[PDB]
Amino acid sequence: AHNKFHDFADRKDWDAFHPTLVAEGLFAFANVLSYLRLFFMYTTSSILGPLQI
Amino acid sequence: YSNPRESWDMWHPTLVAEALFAIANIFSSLRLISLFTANSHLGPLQISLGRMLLDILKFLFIYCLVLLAFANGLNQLYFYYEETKGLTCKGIRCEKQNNAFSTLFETLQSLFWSIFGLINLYVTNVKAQHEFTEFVGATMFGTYNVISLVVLLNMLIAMMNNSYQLIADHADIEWKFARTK
Ligand SMILES: Cn1c(=O)n(CCCO)c(=O)c2c1nc(Oc1cccc(OC(F)(F)F)c1)n2Cc1ccc(Cl)cc1
Repeated sequence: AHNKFHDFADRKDWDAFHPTLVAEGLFAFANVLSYLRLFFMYTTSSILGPLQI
Repeated sequence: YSNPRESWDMWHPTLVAEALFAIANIFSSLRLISLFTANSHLGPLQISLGRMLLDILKFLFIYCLVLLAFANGLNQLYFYYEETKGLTCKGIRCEKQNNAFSTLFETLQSLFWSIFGLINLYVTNVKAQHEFTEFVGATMFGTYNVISLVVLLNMLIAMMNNSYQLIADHADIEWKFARTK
């Protein structure tokens, strides 16, 4: 998108399937997964380990 | 600082005194639960609830991790679509919900209230016509609702079931110890 689309306009003017919107959606999905990775840190704790297991 | 009530600032000392008195009142009127260890019919019941409150907090840590994950994901999605439009009210606590997933605080509040169903389904669509972002935001919101309303709550019910099954035998001696204290 940086190489191809650089048309100065408002955010609401864009197409529904533009690569920037898809990039931010996949970034949000990756952020949910990155923040959910922390469950596997709880196993080293003596308190939150067995419950997560 | 000794004028209509609507002209007061949001951080006026009298309003802060009012709110702190209210919170102190909801903390003061819960002390009657501590007065209930003396009664024989329900003292063991109150003691057992006091036992499994710790396991409740144990599971609420996991809930807090899930809540932070989905809240900051939804904020990272929708916060490019922040709008004001001179509206009368902003946030989830309006007649019509708007800017629910706008900032991290508002997203955490909106995902918290979704457990109790007080957030309607029209918070997931944007005023613009970006259909793909609306769909993936509604998918993330539905996934978090599925987790925190089918997986984690029913896990909490089963874990509470086993915990109260375990502490039902030791409830009598615990109540007697607390009553003697
Ligand atoms: C995660 N998720 C979701 O986010 N949305 C909202 C998307 C925007 O509305 C959905 O509609 C949605 C969804 N999973 C769905 O199937 C389930 C799978 C597994 C569990 C579940 O629930 C429970 F655990 F059993 F309770 C539901 N469906 C329903 C659906 C919709 C379209 C199609 Cl083709 C197939 C299934």
